[PDB]
Amino acid sequence: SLWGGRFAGGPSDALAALSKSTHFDWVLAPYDLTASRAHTMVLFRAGLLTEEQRDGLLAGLDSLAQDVADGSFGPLVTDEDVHAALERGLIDRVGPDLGGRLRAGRSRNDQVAALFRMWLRDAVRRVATGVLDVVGALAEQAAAHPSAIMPGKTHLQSAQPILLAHHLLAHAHPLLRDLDRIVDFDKRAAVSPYGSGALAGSSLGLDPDAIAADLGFSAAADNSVDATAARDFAAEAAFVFAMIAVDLSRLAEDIIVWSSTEFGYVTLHDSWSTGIMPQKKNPDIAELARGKSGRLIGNLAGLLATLKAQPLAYNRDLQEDKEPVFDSVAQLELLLPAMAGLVASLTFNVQRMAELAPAGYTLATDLAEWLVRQGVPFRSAHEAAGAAVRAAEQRGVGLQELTDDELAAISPELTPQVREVLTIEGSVSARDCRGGTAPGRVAEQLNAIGEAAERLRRQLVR
Amino acid sequence: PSDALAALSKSTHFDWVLAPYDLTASRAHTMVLFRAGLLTEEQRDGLLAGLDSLAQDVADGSFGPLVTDEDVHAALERGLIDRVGPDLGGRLRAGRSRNDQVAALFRMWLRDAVRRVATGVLDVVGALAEQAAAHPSAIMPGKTHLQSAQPILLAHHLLAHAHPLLRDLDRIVDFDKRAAVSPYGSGALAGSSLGLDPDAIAADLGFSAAADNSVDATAARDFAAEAAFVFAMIAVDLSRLAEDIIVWSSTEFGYVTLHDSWSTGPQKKNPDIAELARGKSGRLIGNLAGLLATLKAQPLAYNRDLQEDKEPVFDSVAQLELLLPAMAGLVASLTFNVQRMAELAPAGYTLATDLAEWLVRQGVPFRSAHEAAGAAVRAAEQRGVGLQELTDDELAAISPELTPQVREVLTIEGSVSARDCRGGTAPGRVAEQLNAIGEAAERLRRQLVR
Amino acid sequence: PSDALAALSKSTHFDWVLAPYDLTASRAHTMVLFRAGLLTEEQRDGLLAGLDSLAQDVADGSFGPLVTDEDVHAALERGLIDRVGPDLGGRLRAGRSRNDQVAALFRMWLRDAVRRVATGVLDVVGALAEQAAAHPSAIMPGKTHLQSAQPILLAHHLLAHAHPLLRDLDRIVDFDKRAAVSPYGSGALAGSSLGLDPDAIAADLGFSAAADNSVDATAARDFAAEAAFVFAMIAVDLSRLAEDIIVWSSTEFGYVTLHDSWSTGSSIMPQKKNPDIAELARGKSGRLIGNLAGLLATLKAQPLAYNRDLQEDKEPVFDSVAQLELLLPAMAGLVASLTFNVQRMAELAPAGYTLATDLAEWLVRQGVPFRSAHEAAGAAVRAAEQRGVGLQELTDDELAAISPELTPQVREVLTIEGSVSARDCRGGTAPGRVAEQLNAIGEAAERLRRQLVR
Amino acid sequence: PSDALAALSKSTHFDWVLAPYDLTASRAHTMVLFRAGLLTEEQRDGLLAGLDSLAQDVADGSFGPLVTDEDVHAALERGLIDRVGPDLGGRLRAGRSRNDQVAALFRMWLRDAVRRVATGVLDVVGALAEQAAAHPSAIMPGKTHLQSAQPILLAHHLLAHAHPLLRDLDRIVDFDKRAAVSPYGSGALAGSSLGLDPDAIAADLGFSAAADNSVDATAARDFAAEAAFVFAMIAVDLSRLAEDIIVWSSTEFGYVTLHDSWSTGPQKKNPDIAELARGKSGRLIGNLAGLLATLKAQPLAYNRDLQEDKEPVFDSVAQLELLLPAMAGLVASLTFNVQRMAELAPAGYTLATDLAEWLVRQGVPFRSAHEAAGAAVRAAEQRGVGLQELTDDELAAISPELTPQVREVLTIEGSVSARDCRGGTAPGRVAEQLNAIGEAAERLRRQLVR
Repeated sequence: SLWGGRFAGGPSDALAALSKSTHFDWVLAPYDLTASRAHTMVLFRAGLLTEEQRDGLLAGLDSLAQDVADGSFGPLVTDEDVHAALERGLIDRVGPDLGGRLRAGRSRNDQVAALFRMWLRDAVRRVATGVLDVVGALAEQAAAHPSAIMPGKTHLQSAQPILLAHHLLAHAHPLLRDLDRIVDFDKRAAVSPYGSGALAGSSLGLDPDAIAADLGFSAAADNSVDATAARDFAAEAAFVFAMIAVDLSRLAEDIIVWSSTEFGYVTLHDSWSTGIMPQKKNPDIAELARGKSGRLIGNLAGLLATLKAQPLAYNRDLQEDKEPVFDSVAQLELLLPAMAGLVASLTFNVQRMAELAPAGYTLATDLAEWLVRQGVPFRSAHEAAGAAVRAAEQRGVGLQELTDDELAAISPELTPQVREVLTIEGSVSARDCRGGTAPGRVAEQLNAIGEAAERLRRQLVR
Repeated sequence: PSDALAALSKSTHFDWVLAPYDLTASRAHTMVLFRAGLLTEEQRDGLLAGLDSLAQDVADGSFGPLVTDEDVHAALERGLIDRVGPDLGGRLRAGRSRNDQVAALFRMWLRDAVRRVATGVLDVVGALAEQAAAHPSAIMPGKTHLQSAQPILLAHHLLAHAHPLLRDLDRIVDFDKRAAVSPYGSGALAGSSLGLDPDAIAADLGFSAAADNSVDATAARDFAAEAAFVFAMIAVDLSRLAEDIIVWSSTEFGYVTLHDSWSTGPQKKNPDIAELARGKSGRLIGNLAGLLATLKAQPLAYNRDLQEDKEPVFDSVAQLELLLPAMAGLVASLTFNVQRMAELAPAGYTLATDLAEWLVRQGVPFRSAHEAAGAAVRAAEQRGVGLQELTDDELAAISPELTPQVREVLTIEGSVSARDCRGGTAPGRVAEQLNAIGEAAERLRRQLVR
Repeated sequence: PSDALAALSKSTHFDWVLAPYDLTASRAHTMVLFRAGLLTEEQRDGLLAGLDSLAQDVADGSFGPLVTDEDVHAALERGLIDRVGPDLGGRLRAGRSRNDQVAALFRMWLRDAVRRVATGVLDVVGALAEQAAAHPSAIMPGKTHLQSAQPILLAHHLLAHAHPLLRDLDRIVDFDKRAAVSPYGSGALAGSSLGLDPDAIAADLGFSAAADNSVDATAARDFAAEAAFVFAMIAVDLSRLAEDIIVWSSTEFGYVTLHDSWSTGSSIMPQKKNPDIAELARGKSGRLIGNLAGLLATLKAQPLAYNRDLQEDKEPVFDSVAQLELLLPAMAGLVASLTFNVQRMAELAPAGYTLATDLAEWLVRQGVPFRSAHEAAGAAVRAAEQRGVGLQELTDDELAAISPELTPQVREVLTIEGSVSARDCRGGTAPGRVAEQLNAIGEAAERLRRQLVR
Repeated sequence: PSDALAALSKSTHFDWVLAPYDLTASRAHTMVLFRAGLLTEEQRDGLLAGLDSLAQDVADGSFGPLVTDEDVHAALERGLIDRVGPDLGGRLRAGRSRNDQVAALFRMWLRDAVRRVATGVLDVVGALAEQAAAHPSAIMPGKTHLQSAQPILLAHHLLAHAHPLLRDLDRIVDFDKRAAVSPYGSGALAGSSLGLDPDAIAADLGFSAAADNSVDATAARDFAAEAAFVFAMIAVDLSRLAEDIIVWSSTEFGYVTLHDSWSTGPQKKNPDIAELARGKSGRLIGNLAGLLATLKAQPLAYNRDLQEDKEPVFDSVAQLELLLPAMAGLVASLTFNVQRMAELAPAGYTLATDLAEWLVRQGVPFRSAHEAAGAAVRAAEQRGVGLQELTDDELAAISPELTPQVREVLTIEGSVSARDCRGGTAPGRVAEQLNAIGEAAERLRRQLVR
């Protein structure tokens, strides 16, 4: 027998080898046992098992579950999958006779779909926990360094000075939206296929709504062919995982560049890096995060390509649904606490960041801006700024060092009050609308992040 | 600027589609400047006048991008100057930024675009629901592995293609909540130093909220990746429908006859539209894989790579805007050969399963239920009849529990009726299912409108 | 090292496959040191015997990674030091660098891997050729758009799946040429400062040449992306063959019967067969396209030189190979054991008056203008439908009534056998051509395995 | 044909680039018909002159597609008939077939396109070589993990981006041999029954050989996939160079200064070309992934899904045609800040490695060589000096093996000079490597021609 399908003789060596999934699907075991208990209650509530038969199966399953859990029951070298292994194990405990009675009204197709969903619902919550740990590490670094100012980058060129905290937090928001995506995903994942049978619906008079409720689902499927055939929930999980990986790679890239000798923004901790003197530390975790995001994009693209153009209903190609998702989850289970530890382990050189923030006359922008809100038109504000730069460049000073003689000599509009934005402190203070980098704003942002995170966590718990 | 740099950075051949939104953004900004007290009641009106002149000329086709123009914004500023002069039109340049503009404009576009895609998806759902409703009684082989398992209602099968599409609309609805956050007021990356109100501006421009972090608002493109994901998902779902139609339409199956206006071509008809749907779904997977690859490992904040956000998303939308009405029309146009499907539904003794499951229901242990069923096939093979054509004694000779009452499931009508739990193929369940699709579709439509 | 860092960087669960290659690189590095005069004859022989001992225990699986080993290389260093002491073992570390070693081992591994894949491909091609040779004269409908077009030889359809596979073998040959460049001697980035000879080392290790640039040699992975690509291409070609088989094996088509040992049947009907292998092929082609796309995404935008990201080059390529090593013999056995229902196929070949085309082509060949020829073919079809008859059963009086040009000579193409025989240019389905084609495939295959051997 | 079908099948907005090849095929076919004795000399020459005139009108823009033209082939049938009339026009339809012709045009177009890309690739390699030849002495930090490792010649780093591009050129050469097989004469699927010579036609059209199987020739698109891969591989190689340039030009590295004509812009210059290169490599990866997804699981022979082969490859080519001259120019325009690079090259006591390695060369066991270098660093860090400034006494204190001769590797120049095996950064090896790049590039160029 192979996947409950039958042979006059037996499968060829090469087919037996191709069919095997026990080296990755064993993590489905506990869910499979759960489903079996529920199917026992189904056959009972359908008057298909006596009280002792039901008790006989339930004790069989408990024993089996204990043995699976302690690692003393495993697959033989001949089981194609966890389902065949578990059937064999139950029959060992309860006899061909009683074990066989459980097989009645069972189909592999709705079973496999349901178990994958149950496992996914736990997996996205483990991933959610890792995401929250990274948001947490970012938010605690932001709270620990609420006044450091660094050059804000666009195209890796210095633009406006920003709070380091504001930059850190900018990495948390995509992570919060990924949690929001996990919440939205869970509602679609929470639909049970049990009762769908092979494709056409169960002919035992079972109740798909009750079984759903038994297993943690929020509802039962509306269409048995769809329930057994479709894998868009796996595709959606794969997308959310790739998205998380991509968001981590963006942070990973910052840390990598921040860590270079030339930037010197951060010093890596010895426990969270590898590796000329002790001054040479490699951001290996950040580099792995970068590389693994590629892999998770690949899992997603492969999964979609596997789903494409498949006719209804169940096909054996759908055996390929699990490994890419399992891989994505496993990588993120490794990556998320490594990245959270990395972020938390970081030491920032704020003197280095403060000396770079105003380089190449970036505050000229703040000058021009200041002038615009006096009432100077854009062209004149920007001519005056260019001039003040030229002046400071020829005099070899910073824009702030310019005397009032010179300020007035560039434009009568340039009151000495402009100096309040000609320092990095002052520049950053001016940016005080919602989302801006001013201290008052970033403090409220960090707070809103704590709330959204607790709100998202509570939405997942249900 | 070198010719090569200029050639590489021209975007007008795809971004012109953003022109209506830029004008709307320009109107809002005129208001921002006025409320900031940087425009007189008079200046404001001149600018608002000029933007309507530019708008009408844009919707006319009379104002167009010049080969000289780098992008849509350049063209429109030039076009504004040529309606209010360098003095006034230049006053608008005050307190504005490319980085937040571009993110905002794309989100506004996408929010219109997912609604057009939503409309097309609803068309395909209605087409499938209509064909299901028009075929209350047609029964077909239910396939796994392209092999006949249980008989199903054609309606049940068609509806199985409507449900993924409804989940896609549900995805669009969830996507729209994240898309509806405005970056306007973020400036280049650090936040505006005017005293504007991003909240007011968000409401003006049609968003539900303003962004919480100016760096994030200008650097992130995950809304674009999520859009690309939904489009790729819709296309993958259409490709499964496309594959069914292609196979059904083959000479050997003959389940459907294609309409001459919806095929090409003796009585040889090609399912061209379904073929294109299959092929295009790969292209949409590609757009998505490419876009995530583009976003990967970019440092903050804005980088010019993020300009590569627009084209794969534009392409996916444009493809679906063609594919959805064509698929909807292909589905509505099919003629199902109901007699052909009905004669195939019980072939290869598929009803042996229904016999085995009837026995299980009677109390018979699973292993002997199957032996009986296999034995029943054997008896019928020898005789060359079908299962229901077995005499009572023959039946009893296979098992005592095999009473004459088993015949209620040995026709395809009987088989299909026995599957009457939620989601099953029984006419009564399928009628409720069909009805619930309509209600689900109206609920999702109403959510997008709001 | 934190627990999270160590879990993240552990590769021994996949990289163990490089162990025998690492051992080979150690024997070669031993020689390098001896040739530079950094080892005595006795030390050299103690290291070589230490490595032989370790090769034995690796080969019998008695030596294995510890939970504590970062990767295969660390494990092998530990194992050697266990067998020759810290004293001697330490001497081998001299002049050693991880960056060039890792690139070299992966390339050595790939060169063996593509050769196992090529063998797998040659078996599928052999299974297709054997089936073609076994049915030299069976005719089937030719499909475009899953619609019956011109009749073709079954053999011509089967061989059509052999050609992309021969192109994939040709690509393995091209790939091998670029893969056979040794990075050994490039050090961490900048080149070795020992006086070692990279070209000597290359040859010890079975390479054809040594890298021209130390930074490129350590940092580049376009050789792994090319392998991944060739693997995806093979899987895509298999998937097209798989799709044919899936459709052919349906009830409605009934072109093939699946062999009992190569497909699952129904619980009740062991002989009502699902084409599981073909479906898994189709499904696995997605996975291999994803391996490729991911790997290229991994390589994208990496600054030079080496970065830890490049460690991610291995697993997608290992996965692709592993999948094909399972799939290729599955597919070969599946194709070799198919039963073709040649009678069903020949009854369907002239379905829907497909032979009307051959009639139109015949007229155009006599000088009849295109549009006239088709008007004539459509008339022959209507006459034939109206009279419940096949085109060839229209009498001379009826043919001549459609057109004076339609002489009884036209009947040479109103038979499927005659339709097939008229398509006799190179690449056509005529039996003479197909027989030559079948000969050339065998010679092309022999040519390609000779090329791999070198 | 319905509106939705018409809009979906319409290919003229991207297939127009195939017109010159379609006309070439039409000339070839006029000759086939002539050799089959279905054209008189005068009919042949009327068509050839018709085709020449149409070709000229196509080249100058005076003949274009109408909204009504399904595809390029239909637009050209229209235009031919306008020029030579319906009657001579219609003789050309005889014996021709869409499926073998579309595969042929695409191949012909690809083989020209890979040559244009190759020319772009040679330009970047040329720009890299020229910058390397212009810097025979500049030394920089060699990076791993973006951390300073061994000093390397700047030329050695620059040439490291040339080698992947030569391998891509080599991939193009290999690709071209497979692309160079003609499918013309395969008919729709089964072979032509016209008694034509496919080898003669192949020569006419510019191919090296004719297909061996009509079904494969008309169905298979692995040549498109292979081209897509080479293009994505070039884009990926460009993105690594782009990434280097983006990092080098940040204020913090200061390794290069950008040229005003090759960047956008206080005195802040953005490396836009480099950023666009990086973002477009994602797009090209996506084109490849999508195309392979389109090809996956397609039954033989021709299916309309295969029309989707073209746009991903056209896009890939178009993008590389803009990017390559822009990257070549960008590289040629850089100013390298050699003093900044030289000052960073020894930083963090990276020469400790060279010290240790020198000790190993002497005979010192690896672990001792290392503890010695660790000691030397400690000594110099306390004193605030470079390794080179440690006196003969303090060197002998650390180790008797550590004689004054060691100072030959404690300058960056000395460090770099010791790396003198093939492929190493020693000035004499790099000069040989540069010369070999010229030879390889010319050898490859020649393989591509004719």
